Amino acid sequence: AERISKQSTPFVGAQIFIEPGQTQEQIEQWFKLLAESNMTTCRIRMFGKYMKTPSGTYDFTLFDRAFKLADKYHIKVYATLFPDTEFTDVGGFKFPHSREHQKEVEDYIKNVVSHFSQYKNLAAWVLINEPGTPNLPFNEPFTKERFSDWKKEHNFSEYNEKGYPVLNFEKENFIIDYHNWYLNWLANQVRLYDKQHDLHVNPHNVFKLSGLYDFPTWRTFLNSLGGSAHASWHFGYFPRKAYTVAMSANAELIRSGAGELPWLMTELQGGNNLYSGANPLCPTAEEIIQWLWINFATEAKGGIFWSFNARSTAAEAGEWAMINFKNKSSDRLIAAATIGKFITENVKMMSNIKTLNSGISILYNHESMWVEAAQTRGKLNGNGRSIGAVMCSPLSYFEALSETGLQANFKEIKEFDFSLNDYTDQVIILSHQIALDNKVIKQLESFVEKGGTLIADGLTGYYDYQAHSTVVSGFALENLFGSYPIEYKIKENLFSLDFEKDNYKLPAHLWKGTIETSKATPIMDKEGECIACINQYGKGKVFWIPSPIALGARESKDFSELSKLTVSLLPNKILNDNPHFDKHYKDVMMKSFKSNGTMYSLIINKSASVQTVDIVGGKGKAFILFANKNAHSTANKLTISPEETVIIKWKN
Amino acid sequence: SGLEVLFQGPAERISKQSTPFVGAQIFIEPGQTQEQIEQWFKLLAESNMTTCRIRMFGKYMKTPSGTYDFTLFDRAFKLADKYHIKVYATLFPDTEFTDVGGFKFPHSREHQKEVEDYIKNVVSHFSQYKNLAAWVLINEPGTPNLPFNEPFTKERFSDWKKEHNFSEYNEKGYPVLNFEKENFIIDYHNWYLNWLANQVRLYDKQHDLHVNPHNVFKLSGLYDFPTWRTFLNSLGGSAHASWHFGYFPRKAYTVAMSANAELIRSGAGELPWLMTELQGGNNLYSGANPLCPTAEEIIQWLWINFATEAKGGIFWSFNARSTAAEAGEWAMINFKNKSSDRLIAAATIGKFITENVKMMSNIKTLNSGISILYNHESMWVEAAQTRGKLNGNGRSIGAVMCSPLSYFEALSETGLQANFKEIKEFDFSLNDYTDQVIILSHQIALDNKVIKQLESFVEKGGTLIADGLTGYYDYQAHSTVVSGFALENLFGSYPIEYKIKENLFSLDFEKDNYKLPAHLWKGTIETSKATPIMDKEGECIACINQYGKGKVFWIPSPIALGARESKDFSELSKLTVSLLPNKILNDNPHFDKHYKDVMMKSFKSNGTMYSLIINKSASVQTVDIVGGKGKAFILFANKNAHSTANKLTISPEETVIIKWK
Amino acid sequence: ERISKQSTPFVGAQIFIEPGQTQEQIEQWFKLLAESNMTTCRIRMFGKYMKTPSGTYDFTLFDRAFKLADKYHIKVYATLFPDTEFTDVGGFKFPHSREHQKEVEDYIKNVVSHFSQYKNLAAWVLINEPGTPNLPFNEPFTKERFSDWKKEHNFSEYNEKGYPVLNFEKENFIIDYHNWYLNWLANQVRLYDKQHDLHVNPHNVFKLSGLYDFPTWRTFLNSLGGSAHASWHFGYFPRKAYTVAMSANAELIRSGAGELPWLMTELQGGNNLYSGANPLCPTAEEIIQWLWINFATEAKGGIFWSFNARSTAAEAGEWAMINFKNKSSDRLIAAATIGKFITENVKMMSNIKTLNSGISILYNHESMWVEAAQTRGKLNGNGRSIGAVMCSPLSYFEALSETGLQANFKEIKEFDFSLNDYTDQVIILSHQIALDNKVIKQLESFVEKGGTLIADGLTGYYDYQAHSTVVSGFALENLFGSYPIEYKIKENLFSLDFEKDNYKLPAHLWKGTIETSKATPIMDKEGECIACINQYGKGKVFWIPSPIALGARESKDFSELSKLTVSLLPNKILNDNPHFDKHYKDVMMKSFKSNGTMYSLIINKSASVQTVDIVGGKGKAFILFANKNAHSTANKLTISPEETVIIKWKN
Ligand SMILES: [Cl-]
Ligand SMILES: [Cl-]
Ligand SMILES: [Cl-]
Repeated sequence: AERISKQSTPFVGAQIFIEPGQTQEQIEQWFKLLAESNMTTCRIRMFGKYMKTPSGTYDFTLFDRAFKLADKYHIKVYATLFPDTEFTDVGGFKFPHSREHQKEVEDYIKNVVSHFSQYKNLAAWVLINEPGTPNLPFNEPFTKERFSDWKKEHNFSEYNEKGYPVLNFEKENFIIDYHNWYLNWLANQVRLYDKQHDLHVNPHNVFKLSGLYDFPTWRTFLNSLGGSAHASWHFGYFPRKAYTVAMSANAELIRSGAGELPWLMTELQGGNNLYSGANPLCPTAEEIIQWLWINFATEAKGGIFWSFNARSTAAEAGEWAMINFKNKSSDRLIAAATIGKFITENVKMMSNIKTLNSGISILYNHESMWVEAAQTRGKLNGNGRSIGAVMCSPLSYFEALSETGLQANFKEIKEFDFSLNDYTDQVIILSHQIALDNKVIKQLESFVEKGGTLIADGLTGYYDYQAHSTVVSGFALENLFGSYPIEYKIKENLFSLDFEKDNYKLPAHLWKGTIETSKATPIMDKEGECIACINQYGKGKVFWIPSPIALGARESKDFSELSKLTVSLLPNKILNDNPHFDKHYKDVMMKSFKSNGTMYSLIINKSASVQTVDIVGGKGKAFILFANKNAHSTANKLTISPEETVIIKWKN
Repeated sequence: SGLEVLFQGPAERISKQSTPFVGAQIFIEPGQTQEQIEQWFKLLAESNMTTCRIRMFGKYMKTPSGTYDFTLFDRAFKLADKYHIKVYATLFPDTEFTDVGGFKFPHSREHQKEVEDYIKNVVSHFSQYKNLAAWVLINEPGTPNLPFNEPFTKERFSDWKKEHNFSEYNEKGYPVLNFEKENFIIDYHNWYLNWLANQVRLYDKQHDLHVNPHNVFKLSGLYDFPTWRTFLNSLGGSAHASWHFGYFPRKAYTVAMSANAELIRSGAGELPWLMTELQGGNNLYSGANPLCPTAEEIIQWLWINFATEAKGGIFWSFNARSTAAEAGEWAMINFKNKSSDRLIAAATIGKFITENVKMMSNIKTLNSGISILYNHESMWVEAAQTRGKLNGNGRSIGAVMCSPLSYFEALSETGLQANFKEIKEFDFSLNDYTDQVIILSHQIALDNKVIKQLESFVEKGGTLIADGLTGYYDYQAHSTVVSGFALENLFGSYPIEYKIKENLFSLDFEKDNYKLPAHLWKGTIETSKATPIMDKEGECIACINQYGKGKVFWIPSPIALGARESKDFSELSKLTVSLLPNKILNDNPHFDKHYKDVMMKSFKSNGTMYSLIINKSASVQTVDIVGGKGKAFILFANKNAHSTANKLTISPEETVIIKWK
Repeated sequence: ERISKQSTPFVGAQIFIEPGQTQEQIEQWFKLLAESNMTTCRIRMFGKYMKTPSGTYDFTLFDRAFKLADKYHIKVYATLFPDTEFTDVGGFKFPHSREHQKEVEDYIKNVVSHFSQYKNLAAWVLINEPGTPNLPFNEPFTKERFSDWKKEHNFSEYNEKGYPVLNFEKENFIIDYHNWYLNWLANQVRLYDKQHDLHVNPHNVFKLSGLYDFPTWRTFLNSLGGSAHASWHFGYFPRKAYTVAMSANAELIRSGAGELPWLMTELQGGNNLYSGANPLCPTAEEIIQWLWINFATEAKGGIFWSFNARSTAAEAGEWAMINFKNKSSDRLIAAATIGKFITENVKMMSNIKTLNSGISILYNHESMWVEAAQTRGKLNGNGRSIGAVMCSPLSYFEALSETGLQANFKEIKEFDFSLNDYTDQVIILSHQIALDNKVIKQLESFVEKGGTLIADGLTGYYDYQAHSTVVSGFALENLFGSYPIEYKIKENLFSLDFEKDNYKLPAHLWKGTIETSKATPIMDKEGECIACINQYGKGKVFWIPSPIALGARESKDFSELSKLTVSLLPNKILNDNPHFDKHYKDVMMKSFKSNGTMYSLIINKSASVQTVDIVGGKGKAFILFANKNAHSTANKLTISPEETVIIKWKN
C-alpha cells in the first residue's frame, strides 16, 4: 500500500455515493468520467446498512462492485467506516449509544476491514465521518456513564489556591478526552485487521467545533488529518465574497492541527443545495478553482468533493453532485479537471509545496470558547455577547492580513511551539481570547522576552481557565502588559476609537476598554482616556488595546484600519522577506508558498471590479503560471479580474 | 332513489337546486336571558337570514347526576322556530371551557364511549325539531398539532402500521420513505368522521350530515374529500380572513376566498357545498391576521362563494361569547344588539336572493377548462425535505400551495375562472381533453400512476403547464430525476441542473429580450423530442413538447413563486393566456388584458350567463370584457358601477354582477 | 436606629464579600465608601461561605466585613441568603422542600442570633428580590402549598347570573404564597431579634407587580425597598426616558409603602459586560438623575449594586462603582456629590414630602392577570401582548412628566376610596381591562364626591373573572353615561381627529365607538362618537375607549396626550402645582416640600439646551443644585442636556 507523506503528489477527487438500486452501467459511467476529469481518488461510505443480510451475515457485493470498477479505472479509495444507522442520519452517529452498540461496531469493523483491506486500490480508512457534533448525546447511557466515571477520576475543588470560587468545565474537558478515546479506539480496532493502510478523519464546522478537538493527541493514531469545509454549512461567519478567507483560515486551522502529519480536505462542496444546507449555494466554476488553489497553497495533499454523483431518496436527493442529471460534467467538474490536469503537468512543483510562513500566528484556545459559552449563556445574537465572538475576532484579524496579502497561521495555543530560544521577527495575535491561565501567560512572557511581538485586543486574558477574572483579583498579565485595566464601558455595536493626533480612527465593537500604564507607553484618545499601550519586555514588544477592534472591523465591514495598524506593528524582516500588497485591498487575498526553493504567490480578486495590486517584499520577477481570466503583470503590478485565481512564479 | 325520499321525511334535503341562504352562528351559553335570545332571532329574521348554526355544548347539558338537561338549547331551538329560522346543529361533546375550536379525536376508549352517550342523547332529542336543517358531525376536523401523545391515537397508529406492509426499498432496489404518519392521518380523519356519521344515523336518518374543513391552504394534506362524500349530504368549510388567508395580503382576500371556495367545490364533487364559518366581526385579542371585515368585504365574500356554487354563507358569529377567549369578538351585531354595517351589508344579499330566487337557486360555475391541481404527497414530501422550516420561501412549508395559488391569482386578474382541485378529484377517465388545461405548479411529488394519467390527458388533447420542481420526487421521496426521470416521455426532455440564486431573479430569454420573475432555483434541461427555449447565457430553461393531440409547456424554475415574490402577476397572466386553447378565450368572458387587483369569475343559471367583478385596486377601473356572447346589464352594484358596451367602470371595493343579455 | 419618615436619607452600596478577598482589599473598600459620603452598605450573608464540613456555622468571613464597616462608621443592611448553588445570582424565591425549610430555619437562627449583636447592623433584608417570572410549581414544597390552597378555596365555574367564569386560582395562590413566605421569614427573624428594621426589595415591578400585595407586606416590614436596574427593569422605555422609568418605579414603591418609609435597595452602579437584558454603563449624569428622582419621591436611601465586583463567572468584574484599581469611577464621584449635599442640607433632606398634584394613575393585579389569559403570553410588543396594561398607564405617566406634573402610580387597593370629598382629585385608568362591581362602586363614590375620572383603551371591558359586562350588560354604563357600540381593529398607529377642538390624538390598534345617554358626545371627523364627558354628582368622567396612551407610546409623541389631559384637570391643580407652561419632549419635573418650603426637580434628557417656563404655585426660583451651571430668569430655567436641577421656591 502507498503511504501518504509531505512529498506526495496532491490529488483532486470526489465522493462516489453507493446505495442499493444503482446499475453496473451507471457506476461504470461515474468512474469513467471521474478518471477522464483528471481525478485519481474517490471516497466511499461503507454503509453497514447495505451489507447486513436477513440472517445477520455480511454481504459485501454492493461495495465489491464499486471497488472493482474503481480499480479498473485506476481510482484509489478512501473507505469511511460507517456502521449500520438510521437511513435519515445524513452525517452518521458520533459515539456508541450503548455497550451493546459498541460490540456491534467492533463486529462491523472486523468484517469490513478484514474484507476491503485486500483491495490493492484502497488508499485509506476514514475512522468516522465528521467526528464531533453541536448536540452531544449526554442523554444516552454510554456517554452518561463515561462522563460520571471521568468526573470521579478527576479531583476538582470549588475554590482556587487564593480561596476564590471557580468553575472547572468538567463537561468540556470530558468531551475533549471522549473524542480522543473513541477515535483512538476506532484506530486500534482497524489496526487489529489492517496495519498497512493510512488512517484518516475529517473534523468539520471547525469555527464552531474546534473546542471539541485535541489535534495534537489525534496525531498519535492518524497517518493524515482531513477536514470538511463546506460553503453551505461551515462559513456562516462570512459573506460569500469572503469564502476565500474562510477556506484559507479553515485550511490553516487543519494544517496547524496536522503538525508533522500531511493533511488534505476530505469533504468540499461539489454542487447545489436544493433543500439542504444552512447558507445554500451552487459553487461557481470560479469558486471550485479558488478553493482547490487555496488548499494546495496551504500544503493540502488532496481536495475531495462531496459529491461526484447524488443520493436518490429524501435528504439531499439530487443535491451536492459535480455531474448533472445526465451524468455529464457540470462547469464545476470541468473546473476541477483543469486543476487535476495542472498537477499532472507540474508534478515536481505541486508535490513539494511548503506554505511561506510570514511568522504571524493567530492563536485561539479551547478555554476562551468554553468560558464564552458559560458567560453568554449560549445566546446567538451575533455580537460580542453571543457564542462565536472568540472565533469571529481572530478570523477578522486573519481577513485584515489576507487583504494585505500576508500569510498568517491559525492555530490552537497548544499547537504553537513555545520551547524555542529566539522569537525575533515572530508575531502572535491574541484577539478576544478571553481565557488565559498562568502557564500560558509564562509561555507568552518567554515568547516576548526572546524577541516576540504580541498583539492583544478585546477581552484577551479577562478570565483564567476557571472563569475567575484576575482583572478583579490581581491582573495576571500586569507584568507582560506593563499596565492594568481600569474600566470597560458598553457602547453601541459600532463606535470609533479616535487616537490623539489623528494617527488612527479604529472601528470598535460593543465595549470601550481603558487602562493605566506603569512600565508601558500609554496611547490616549481624543477624550483624554488611555485606550492602548506598547510595552517593551526583554527584546520583544506588546501592543494591547482592550477594546474589540477586530470585531469593530467585522461590524463596520471595513478591515483597512486594522490592516494599517497591524502592518505598523510588524517587524521589518516580515515586510522585507514576504511578498505582500503595497497597501490594503478590500476583497483581494494573497498567500505565498515555496516548492523546491522556488517562491510562488496565489492571488484571488473577490471584488466587483478589475484590481491592480502592487506586490512588494521578497525577491524575483512575476511569471504568470496560472490565470483563468488572462491576468497580466507590469513590473510586479498584477491586473486581476473579478473571481480570477492567479499563480505567480517568482523568477531569480 | 324513491327510498331516499321516504327516509328524507319532513326534513329538507339540500341539493344543487336549493335556494342559497345567508346565516350566522347563534352563540348559546348559560347566563343569557330569554329576552336577549329573542332579540337576536328577531334581528336575524329581519336581516333576511333564514339559517343559524348552534354549538350543542355537552358542558351546558350535563347535570350533577349525569342525566342530560336540554333546557338551554330547547329555548334557542323554539325561538329559532318562532322566527322561521332553521338550525345547523354542531355535535360538540363536553370539553374544557378554554377549548375554543373543540377536540379533533377521542382521547381514550373511555372518552369514545362518553361521545357515543352524548350523540345518543342530543340527536334523539333535537332530531324532533321541525326547524333542524343539518347535523355538523364535528367543528373544524383536523389540526396542525395532531395528538400522537394520547393513548387512543397512539394505539390507532400502531394498529394501522401492523395492517400495512411497507418495504424500505422500491422495486428497482432504491431506499424509500413510506409516509406512514401522513397516510395514517388521512385514514384516521376518514375513520372518525365516518364513525360520527354512523353514530348520528343510529338515531336520525332524516337530516343532512355536514362538516367544515378549515385552514385548507395548510390542512388539505389531512383531508380525503372523495371518501368524505360517502357519508356526507353536503361539504362545508371555515374560511376566516383572520386565520386562513396568511398567504395573501388583505387586498387579495378576494382571490383567497375564490380559491378556498374552488377547493371545497372540488372536494364536494356531486354533493352541494356551503361556507359553514365566515368571519362576521372584529378580532380584539384573537386571530393570526386580525381585522374587522368592512361592509364591502362581507358583500365580496358572499358573492364569491355563491358564484362558486355555495348553497349558503354562515358568519361566525351573530352575537359574541361573553367570557375570556373571544369575549365580545367576531359578532355581526354591536354591543347594543343592533346591526353593524356588516349585518346591514349581509342583509342586502339575503334581500337580493328573495328577489331573484330562480337565478340564485340554479348557479353553475362557468368552468374555463383550466384546472390547477395540488396533491397531498407534494405537501408531505415538502414537509420532510424542509424539515418544517417556516421562512416563507421555496425552502419552507407552504411553497407547494403558494405556487398554484399564484397561478390562480394571475388567472383571477385576467378575469378567467380556474378549478383548484386535489389530483384525485380530477376526472382522468374521459376520451377527449381538447380545450382542457392542467397547471402543475411546484407539485414536487408525482408517482408512475399519476404520470400515466397525465400522458393519457395530453395524448387526448390536454394542455399541461408545469413549473418549479413539479415531478422532482415520487410518492416515496425518491427522485427519478436522479435514477431515471419518469416524466422524460411526456416532457420530451430531461433535467440537467438546479442552481440556487436569490429569492427573486430574472430568467432572460434569448429572443425578444423577454424576462420572467423566478424564485430561488434556476432549472436547466436538455430536449430530445421537445422544442427548446434558450436564455441569454445559452442554457435551455424551458420547452414545448407536442404529445399526440396535446402539448406540454415545462419551465423547471419557479415562475409562479417568482410572480408572488415580485408582487406582479402580469407576466404570468400573459404567458398563461398565450398557452390556452383558443376555444377557452373565445367562449369565456375574461379581461382584454391583465388588471392588477381586479377579479372576475363567470357562472350560468337556467341558460343565462353572469359575471362577478370586484375591484380591490385604489382607483376606479374600466375593464374591457371580451369572450362569450351578450350585452352587459348591471344586475348588482353597491357603488353605482356603469357599463358602455361590455366596458365596466367599477369603483374601489365595489362588487358587480353583470347579466349577459 | 429605627428608620422613620423623618430619617436623614443616605447614599450607599453593596459590599460584595466572597472567599479569596484580602483584609487590605476589604479595608480599602470601606475607607473609599466612607470618603465618598456613603453611610450604608448591604452585605449578602451567603450561607455557602459560613457552612463548615461538620455542619457548624463559621461566621469569620462576615465578622471581618462587619468589623471593618463598624471601624469606618458604616451601617449594614444584611440580606438573609441561605446556602444555594454558586450559579444562582439572585437567590431562590421559596423553599424547595420541608427539609429545605428546616435548613432555612437553622440558617436564620444562627445568622440573626450572631449578627444582631453588631451595633452597626441597620436592617435585615428578609430575602433578595422576592418574586420570579418562573415560579417553581414542579417542586414538592410549592406543589403541596398550591394543593392545600385549592382545597381551602371554593370556586364555582359560573357567576351569580349563570355565565361561565375564570377564577385565576394560580394568580391568587401566588399572591398568598409571597405574603406567607415573607411573613414567615419576618416571624423567624423576630424569634431572635425584635430590635432591627425588616426590609425587602421587590424588583422588575412593571412585570412582577401582579405577584406583590404591598398592603399585606406593610403588616410585617419596617421599610419597603426595591430593585430598579436600568439593564433589567426599564425595557419598556428607551434610555433617554429612564428618568420617567425611575420616577414611576419610585412612585410604585412609595404607593406600596403606604405609611412605611421606603428606599431603593438596589440601583445599577456600573457596567454590563455579559450580564443584563438592556446592557449599559450608567453615566455620572444618570447616577445624579436617579438619586434625586428617588429622594424627590420620599426615598430614605439609594443603595447601588455594587461598590466592588464579583470575581468569578456570572457578573465577574461587572456592576462595580470602583474601577479595577479599586479607585472612584465617575459614577462614585457623582454619587459622592449627593452624599455631600445631604450632609450640608440635613434638615431639608430629612423631611421631604412629595407634592401630590392630586393625579393618581392606578393599575390593578387583575388587569395584568386577565391580559395574560387573553394574549396567551404573546410578546409582540403591541396591545395584543403581555405588558400593554402597564405600558398604557406608564405612557400617561410620561405625558404628565413632560408637562412637569407629579402623578402617583398605585395599585387600585393602595388608593384611599373612604374619604368624603375628592374635589380637585384625578384618577387615570388607562387600559385597566379588568374592573369588578366593588371597584366600580368606589369609582362612582369618588366621582360623585368631586373626583375627575379619565379612562382610555379597554378599561373595564372585563370583570375579575374575565367576563365581559360589555357583552352581558355594561357595569360602567351608570358612571360613563354611555355604552360601547363597537371596537374595530386598525393599524398599530392611527389618528383620532376630533370634530371641534382640533385635537388629533395618536391611537393604537383598536378604534372604540360609543352611544351617549346622559354624557355629552365627542365626535370625530368621520362622524363617529369616539369619546364623552359625563357630569356625575360633583365630578366628571372623560371616556375614550381607543388606546390614546398606547398611541402616544407607538408615535413616540406624548404632546397631544399632555394637552388633552391638562384641558381636563381641575383648575386648582394647575394653579397650586409648579408645572411647565406647555409640553416639553424629554424634560421632566416633579415638586416636593420640606418643613414648609417647596422645591422642584428638573431633568433635561433632550439633545439640546432647553428653556422651561415654570408656572403654578408661588415663589421665585433659586437654583440650590445644578451639575452643569443651569441659570433661571424669573421662573424660566435654562437647563443643559443630562443636567439635574433643584429649584428652591422663595417668598
Ligand atoms: Cl463518507
Ligand atoms: Cl359550532
Ligand atoms: Cl444581597
